[PDB]
Amino acid sequence: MLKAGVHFGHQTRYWNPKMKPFIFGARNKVHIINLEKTVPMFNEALAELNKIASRKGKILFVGTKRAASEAVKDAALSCDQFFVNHRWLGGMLTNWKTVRQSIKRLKDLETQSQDGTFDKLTKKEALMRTRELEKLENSLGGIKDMGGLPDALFVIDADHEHIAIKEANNLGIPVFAIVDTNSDPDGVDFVIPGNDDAIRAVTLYLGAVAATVREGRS
RNA sequence: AUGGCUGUCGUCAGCUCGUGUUGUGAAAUGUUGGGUUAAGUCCCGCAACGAGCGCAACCCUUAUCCUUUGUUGCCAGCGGU
Repeated sequence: MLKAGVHFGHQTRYWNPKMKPFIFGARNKVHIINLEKTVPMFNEALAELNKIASRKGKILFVGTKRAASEAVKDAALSCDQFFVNHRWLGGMLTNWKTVRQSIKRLKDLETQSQDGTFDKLTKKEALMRTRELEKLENSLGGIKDMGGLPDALFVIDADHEHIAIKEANNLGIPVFAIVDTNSDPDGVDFVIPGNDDAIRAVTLYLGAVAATVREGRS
């Protein structure tokens, strides 16, 4: 769907020479991504999603960037999928035997602090007991009811969330990511070259994948 | 040869483990960093996520008030002396 996008480059001072088949050097010292090679690779990753969304699987979206942080949360609860948006805990997939006891710790007191003994200890306990779920809810809020490990994983910037890509390479979770010209397209399975730090571009990329999973649910 | 008990650094703020990761490995990470605290005290950050022993609080005494009780303790207002 070659439309009026914004993704066309992300600096030419350093790049990533493994990102050589997607290069046009503009005279403003700016790399341009060849978009007519993106859309053969963009639609095939969404074609792999209907292979996976028909399995009644769990799609997990990760990307923070401080610009696409809130953009992935509303585009995941637009569907019934899962997200990590504020900060990605190191070892939330490989060490899920311990992180399971943290999302259980959250919903044990999310059960508690809505009805019962949220005010029956002190005020100074309620000064920090409201603080400790508001520490864990913006680290585990999209993942708290998943109850497993995802069978796909969507990254918005590859070298910014390389910790999440590498954990979905130890075990066979197929990660497919919006990579940039400075990112490294080797840990990603279904590489799609695009824009990682533009708002209207990341809503175009994520509005497509949030569309294709709910129409893919037959 | 030891048990039990005790000194000491020193009431010093430290000492570790599980899992995950990194490294061929001894190991490292966590526990470092930016602040803060009497304190590994707390917060923010961060391939770490958690937990344990300490730290703190819980215990006793002292500092204030109230209630109950009024003797062998007490005397403000009352009578005698």
